[PDB]
Amino acid sequence: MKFSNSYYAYIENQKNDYPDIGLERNPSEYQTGYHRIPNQYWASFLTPKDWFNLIYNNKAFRVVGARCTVSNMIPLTEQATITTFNNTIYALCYTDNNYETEWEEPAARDLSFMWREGLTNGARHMLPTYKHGIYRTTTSQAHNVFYGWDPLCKAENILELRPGKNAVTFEWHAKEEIWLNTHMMQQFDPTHTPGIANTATVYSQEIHNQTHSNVTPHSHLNRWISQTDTAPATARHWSKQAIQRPGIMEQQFRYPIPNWFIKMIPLFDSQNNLIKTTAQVLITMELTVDTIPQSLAINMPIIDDIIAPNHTPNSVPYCMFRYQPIIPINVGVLPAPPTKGVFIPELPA
Amino acid sequence: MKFSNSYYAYIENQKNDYPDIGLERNPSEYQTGYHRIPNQYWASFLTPKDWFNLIYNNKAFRVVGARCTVSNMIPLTEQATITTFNNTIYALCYTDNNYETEWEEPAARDLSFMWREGLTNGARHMLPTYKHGIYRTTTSQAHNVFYGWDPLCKAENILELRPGKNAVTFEWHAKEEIWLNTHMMQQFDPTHTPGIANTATVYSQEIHNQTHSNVTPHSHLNRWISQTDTAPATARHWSKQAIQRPGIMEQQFRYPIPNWFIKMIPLFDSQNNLIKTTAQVLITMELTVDTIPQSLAINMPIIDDIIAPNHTPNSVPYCMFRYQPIIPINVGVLPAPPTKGVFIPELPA
Amino acid sequence: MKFSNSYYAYIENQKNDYPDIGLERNPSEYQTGYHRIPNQYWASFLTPKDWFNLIYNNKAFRVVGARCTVSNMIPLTEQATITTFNNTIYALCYTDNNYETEWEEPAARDLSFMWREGLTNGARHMLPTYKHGIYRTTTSQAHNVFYGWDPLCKAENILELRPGKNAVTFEWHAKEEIWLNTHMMQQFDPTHTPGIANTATVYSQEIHNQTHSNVTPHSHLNRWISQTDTAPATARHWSKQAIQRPGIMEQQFRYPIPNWFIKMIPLFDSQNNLIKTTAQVLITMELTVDTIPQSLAINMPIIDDIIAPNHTPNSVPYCMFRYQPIIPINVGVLPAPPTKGVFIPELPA
Amino acid sequence: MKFSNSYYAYIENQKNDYPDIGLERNPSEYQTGYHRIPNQYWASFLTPKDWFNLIYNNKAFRVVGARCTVSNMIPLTEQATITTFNNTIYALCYTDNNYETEWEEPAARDLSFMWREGLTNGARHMLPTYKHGIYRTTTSQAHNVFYGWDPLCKAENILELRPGKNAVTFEWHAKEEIWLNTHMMQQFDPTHTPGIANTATVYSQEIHNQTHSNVTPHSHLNRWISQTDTAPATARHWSKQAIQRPGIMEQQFRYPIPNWFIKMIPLFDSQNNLIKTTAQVLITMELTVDTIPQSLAINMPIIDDIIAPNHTPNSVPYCMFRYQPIIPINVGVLPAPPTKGVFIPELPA
Repeated sequence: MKFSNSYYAYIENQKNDYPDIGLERNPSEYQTGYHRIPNQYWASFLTPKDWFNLIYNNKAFRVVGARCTVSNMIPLTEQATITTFNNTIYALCYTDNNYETEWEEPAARDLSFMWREGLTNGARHMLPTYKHGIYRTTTSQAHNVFYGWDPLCKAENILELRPGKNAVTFEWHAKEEIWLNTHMMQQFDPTHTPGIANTATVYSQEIHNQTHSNVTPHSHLNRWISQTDTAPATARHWSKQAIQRPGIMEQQFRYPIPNWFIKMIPLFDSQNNLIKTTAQVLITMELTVDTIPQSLAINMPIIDDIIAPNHTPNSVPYCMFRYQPIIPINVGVLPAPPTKGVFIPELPA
Repeated sequence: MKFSNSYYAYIENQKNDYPDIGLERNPSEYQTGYHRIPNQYWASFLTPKDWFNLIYNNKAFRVVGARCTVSNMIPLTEQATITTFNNTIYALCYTDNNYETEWEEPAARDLSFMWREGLTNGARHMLPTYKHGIYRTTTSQAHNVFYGWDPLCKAENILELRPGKNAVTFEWHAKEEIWLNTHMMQQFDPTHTPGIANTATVYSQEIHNQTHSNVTPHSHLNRWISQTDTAPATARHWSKQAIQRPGIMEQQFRYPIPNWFIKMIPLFDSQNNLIKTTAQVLITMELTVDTIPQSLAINMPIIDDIIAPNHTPNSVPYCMFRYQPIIPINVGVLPAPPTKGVFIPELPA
Repeated sequence: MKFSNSYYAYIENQKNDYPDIGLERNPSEYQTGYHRIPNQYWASFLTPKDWFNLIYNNKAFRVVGARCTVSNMIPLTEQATITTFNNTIYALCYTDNNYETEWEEPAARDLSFMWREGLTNGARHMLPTYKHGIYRTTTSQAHNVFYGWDPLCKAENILELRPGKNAVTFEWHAKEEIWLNTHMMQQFDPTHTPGIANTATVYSQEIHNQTHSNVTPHSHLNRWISQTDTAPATARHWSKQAIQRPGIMEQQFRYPIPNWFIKMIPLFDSQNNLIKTTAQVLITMELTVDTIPQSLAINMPIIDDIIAPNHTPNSVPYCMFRYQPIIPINVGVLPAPPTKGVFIPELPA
Repeated sequence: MKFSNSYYAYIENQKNDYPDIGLERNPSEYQTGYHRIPNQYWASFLTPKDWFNLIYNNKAFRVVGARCTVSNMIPLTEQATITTFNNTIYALCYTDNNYETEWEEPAARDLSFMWREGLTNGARHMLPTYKHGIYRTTTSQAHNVFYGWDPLCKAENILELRPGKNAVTFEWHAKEEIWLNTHMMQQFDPTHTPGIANTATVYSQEIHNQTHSNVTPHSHLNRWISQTDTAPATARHWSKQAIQRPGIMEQQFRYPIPNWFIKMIPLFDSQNNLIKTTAQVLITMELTVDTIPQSLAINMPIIDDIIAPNHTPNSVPYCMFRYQPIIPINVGVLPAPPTKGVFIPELPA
C-alpha cells in the first residue's frame, strides 16, 4: 500500500558556519544551516490510522520506497513587520546519497501530523538544522578543517525550489527486500528450546512503541563491532547495550533512507550580516510499503494494543505504534528493534 | 535425487477439545484431535540406505521439496467386533502454511520404516495428535479462549480424503537454496586460527547422530534472542544452551516444512458422545534433495561411520544417520545442528 | 579495473613423500613436493601503486576474479655446472577446486614484486612447497595413510607446462558479489549508539596494514564455532581471539581463491634417488576488481596514509597497504579483517 | 561404468636373450627383455574407491573392455650423472593377441596406485620383464631353440612410442558377455539341497580378497583336465587343488586380456655391450565394466566388509577387495575364484 501525509513547515537561510579555524578537534563539528526533512522514523511518515492499516490484517510488510515533495514555497521577511514578498530567492535542495553525513538526531515528540498548519502546539514548525561533524581516525594527522562537507562542492546535484507553484521531490527506493512480520512473537523448536526440553515456549518482543523506530534500521555496524574489534574483554564498548544487542541482521537495511537537505539561499549585507529570509513550505511525506494479507485460521481479529493514544489533561497527546500481540507466527523476522522481551512460559532454573 | 518411502498408519476422529472455558491460562493449551504427519526430521523421510545414498559420494546437498500422499483409506469401527465398513465418512486434510501452529514434538524412536505393516513393535501405528496452545503476550489482556486455532475457519482450504482408491497429497517446496556439506569438518585460516598461529588446525563436528535432526532446521529465533533481547546479564535465557549456540545461520530455513494435519471427521450421537471411527491409511513420504557429486583426489571412498545400526538382544534396533568423518573440505557450511565438536589438533593453553 | 604483475620464480621436482607408513598420527602430515603459487593475500597480486589506484577515488570495490599464467619455462640441471637444457620434461599444474587441501601458510615478506628478476634480496625466488595433512575426526578409527591427497588420482584434470613458448593459466571467478568499502570508519545510529545517547560517535578500524590480508577472507568457520559448538564455558576455544572475533560476515567469501599447484615432473635414477630438475617460470599474477568511483562533497582528496613505504638502512624495504582514514561513510561494509579499532569520540564510563 | 587410473613407471632396453644355445631343455626359458604392463588382476585397474563403486548398489557386473595408454615418454641415461636427454630412440609396443606367451606371474603387492609418482615405497617402479619359455610336447623331437618367440618376426604389428607428447594405446574388448553377481552367496533348492531335505540352506563364498583375482579368469584348462586326461587314479594331478576345483565355468573368459609388451629399443656399442636407456612413461590403465543397478527390497545398504584397508605400523598398507556379504541372491553366477566357502546352516552328519 501507499501512505501520503502533508503538512506545513518553515525553513531559513542560516549560513554554513564552515569548519572552525581555531583549535583543532578530532570530531570537528560545525553548523551547516541546512534543514533536514524528518524521514527516518515511522512517525515521520505515518499517522496512527496509517500504522493501523499497515499492521492490521497483514502478516508481513516491507518498505519499498520513501518520497518527500516540498512545494508551495511562501517566503517571509521580518523587519526587526512581516512581509510575505520574495520572488528571486530560492531554496537549495540536496540529497546525501553518499551517506557521508551524520544520521538524524532523534526527534522529541515530532508530532507534525496532529498540527499540520505550521504551528505545533503554539510553536512555529521550523525544520531541524543539520550540524556536521568531521571525524578523522585517531592515528592520522590530517587537519579536519580542510574536509568540511558542503553540497556546493557538488552543486551540479543541487536542486532549487523557486517560490510559488513549484515542487522539489526527494526520492528513495529500497534496493533490497526486507520483509518484516507484523507479529511480535514466535515459537521455538522443541528440540532447540530455551525452556523445558521437548516442550513449547514462545519468545515475545513486548508491546513497547514504534513511533520513533527507524523505518530503515541500518544498524549493521553494531553487529560488526563484536566481529572485528579485537579489544580486550575489559574494553568499554563490550558492556554497552548497543554492541551487545545490535538488532536482527535480517532487519537492517544496507541502503537506508538518506538525509534530505533543504535550505534557503543565504544572503549577506554590507555589514557582513546574514539577512534572514524564512519560507513556508508544504511538505508531503510519502511512504510505499508492500504488504502480504493475513489469513489466519481464527475467528477473532487481532486489533487491540496495536495503537494506544495517550492523553492526560494539559499534556501533549501522542499515539504509540505497536505490532500484533496476540498470536505468534513461527516464520518471518521479528520487526521490533532490540528491546526487553519476555518468554511464554517463563524459563525455569 | 529423490527418496520415497511408504508405510501404513492409523488415524481417528478425536473431537477438537476447543479452548478451555475455565480459569484463564496465558499459554492456553487444548487438544485439537488432528493427527500430524511426521515430516520434520530425517528419519521421517529416509531409510538408512536413503541416507547413505544421500551422503556417500556427494560433497554437498540441499533440500528441494517434501511431499506426503495419504491414500488407501480403510475405515474401521469397533463395537465396544471390528467392522471394516464405512462409505460416507471422510478425513479432513489441512496444511498449516500460515505457520501459526506449534512445531512438532520430537519423536521417540519413530522407526515407522522398519515396521511398515501398521504395527510398530507390536503396537498399532497411530499417528500423533496435535495439541494446540494459544500464546498471547504477557502485557496484553486479550482472552485466549477467543483465539482458538481451527482449520474449519479456513474450511475453503481443507482437502478431504474419501475411503477407497483416493489420495490426498501434502506438498512443500523450498523457496531458498540452502546447500549443506556432507563433511563434518573444515580447516581454519592459518592467519585467523584458534590453534597455533600460522599453523593448520581443523574443527570437526563429531559423528553424533542425524536421525532426529530437522531436515529444515529453521532455528532463526535462537540467534535473534542474543541480538534483540536487552535483558540484563543475569537473565535466565543468557545461560541457556539454545540461546548461546543457536545453530549455523546459513543452515536454517526461512520457510521450513509446515505441519500437515489429517483427521477423521468427528461424529456425535444423541448422548453427546463421539462415535469412534479409526481408519488405516497408506502414507507415502517423499523427499527431493539436490546433490553435487564428490570428486576428491583420493584412492579410498569415505564410507565408514556414515551409518551405524545398533542392535542389542531384546532391545529395539535403530540405525544412526551420520556424515562423512574422514576428510575436511574447507568450503561449504557444516550440516550438523549444534553439538559438542572437537579440534584437530587440540588447542594449547 | 584490472591489475597485472609479472615476475620470475623457480620450481623443482621434489617427490611426493606419500603418507607416513610408520606410527599413526591423527593429523598425518607429509610433503607433497608441489609448489603453491602465492595467490591469497593482496601483496601477492598488487604493487603499492595498484593498491593506491584501487583505494584512491573509489568508495567501494569487489573482487571479480584472479588469474595466474605460468610461462617461459626454462629448465635447469646442476651437476653436483648448471646446464640450461631440457626438452622432454614438463611441469604438473593442478587446481584444487575441491578445497580439500590446507590453506596457504602466511608469507613472511614475500615482496616478489620489488625483485622480479628471480633473486629476491640475494636469494633465489623458489616457490613455496605444499605440505599436506590428513585430518580424520577423533572418534573415527580410519587409517589416515590410505587417504593421502594426490592430483594424479585426478590426473584427467592435471594440465602440463612444456618448456619454451608455452603457458598454463590458473583461473578463479568470484561466484558472489562482496562489495567492500574503501573507508575504515562508519557512523552509529544516535538511537542505537555505544557512546552518549542521542549523540554521534564513530567506530574506526585503525590504519593497520593490508598487504597480508586475504583478498578473499573466507573465514566463515570462526563465526560458526560460536553458533554450533556446545562446549562448556571453560573450553579453550571460547577465549581464543579467532573464535571471539571471527570477522565481518558480509566480508568473507563462500568460494574463495583455491590453491594453485605446480610441480616439475619427478624423475628417479637406478639408485632410487630423485634427479633434481629446477626450472625458471614467468609468473603473471592478474587480479580483476570492480570499483565504484567516489564523488564526495569535499574539496580535498583522501590520499594520505593509504600507503606508507617503510625503509631503514640495511633493512628490507616494504610498503603497507591501508584504506582511506579521513571521512566515514555510513553505508557499506568495513573492509579490514578483525583488528583493534577505535571510537571517536572515546566512550565514557 | 568406466574406471581410469594413471601412474608413472619405468622401462629399459634389456636385450632379448634369445633361446639358449647350450644343452637342450624341454621348457626352454629365456629372458626377452620386454616389459609387461600389469593388466591381469583387479588391483591392476581399480583403486579401492573404484572397487567400491563397482560392487556397491549393483547386483551384477561384466567386464566390457580394458585399455592402457603409455605416454609422456621421458628417456634417461646414466653415466656409470643421469641425463634426461634422448630424441631419436623409441619404444617397441606389441600386443600378444595370439596368446602364445606365458601368462603374467602374480604380482606381490603391486600397489602402484598408492604411489603414483614412480617411486613405490622408496623403490623405482620399474615394470616387470617377460621371461618366455618354449614348451614342446614330450614325445616330439623338435629343437626348442628354433621356436623362440620374438615380436620382430611380426614387426608389422609393432607400434612404436616416440619420446615427448606421444601416446601408444593397448586395447582389449570382451567378445563374450560374462555377467557376475556382486553377492558371494546363493540359496539351494529345497528339493536338491545338501542340507536338511526340504529345508533352506545357503552356500557362501567367504569374504576372502579380490585384489589379486583375475579380471578375466580364463581358467578353462583346469576343468578340461578332468574331462580329457585318461591317467590312472594314482596320477599326481588328480589330487591337485587346481584340477579338483577349476573354477566356475560361467566365470572364465574364452578371450581374456592378452599380454601387453613394451620395451625400449636395445642398442649395442663396439664392445658388444648393451647401452642402457631407461625411460619414464605415464601409464593410464582404463577398465570398462557394465553394471546392473541393485534394487533390493530392504532398508539397509550393503556397504560393510566390501573393502578392508589393513595398515600396521611400519608395514606397507593395503586394501582388500571383497563382494557383498549380507544378502544372497539366487540368480546369477558367483564371482569369486575357487576358495574355501561355508554353508549356512552348517551341514549335519
